[PDB]
Amino acid sequence: AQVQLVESGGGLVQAGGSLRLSCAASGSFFMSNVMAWYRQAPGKARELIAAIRGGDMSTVYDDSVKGRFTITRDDDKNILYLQMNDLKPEDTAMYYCKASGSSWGQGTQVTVSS
Amino acid sequence: AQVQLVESGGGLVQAGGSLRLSCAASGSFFMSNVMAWYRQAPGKARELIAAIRGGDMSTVYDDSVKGRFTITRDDDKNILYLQMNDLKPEDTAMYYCKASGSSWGQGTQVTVSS
Repeated sequence: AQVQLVESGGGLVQAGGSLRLSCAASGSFFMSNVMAWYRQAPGKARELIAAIRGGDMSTVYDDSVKGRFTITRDDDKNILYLQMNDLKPEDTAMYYCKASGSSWGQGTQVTVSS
Repeated sequence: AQVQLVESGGGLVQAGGSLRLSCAASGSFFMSNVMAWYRQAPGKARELIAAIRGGDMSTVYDDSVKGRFTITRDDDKNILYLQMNDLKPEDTAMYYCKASGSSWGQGTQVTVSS
């Protein structure tokens, strides 16, 4: 859908650890009302966990990740980031990026061991 | 998940028309960082379209619905609403409500005819 998102990052980390996800866009997307990261656990619905609101640049985080995850965006490189800190086994899921009008990032796996 | 959401509303409407969706919670949820409505078209991923950010009460809308849809919340009744105006065939989808820490609303169908 117009702007394409190439997702990278993820892997396997111990609880308490950190991982960063990246989402490189094919063009500018700072004009999107919503620039977000979504989480989908195995038998669960996909759900938004972090977003930048296109315009005032304010952020929103779901209670489950607030204070541990941080969403940022670099308009020089046209990259949206998700810095995950203090990871927990419950954060194990496929992660997707999406912006208003853009296509979805391909899902990445994040696995958090005991 | 702690607070339960009972979804109601939807139906069939002509393009240009209006419908309201409601989501009655089992308890207070104004403390949720995210109070939102999500859209899932038949062969597509679920996606957030409108949210109230728990705290400052500011809103965010995906570009696809901004200026046509409005999200509101009544803390006396503990109901989250989505007022949909100027409906288009492309808005045809299953709609779900969700708040941080709450369970998902059961999906409702909204069908917009020619």
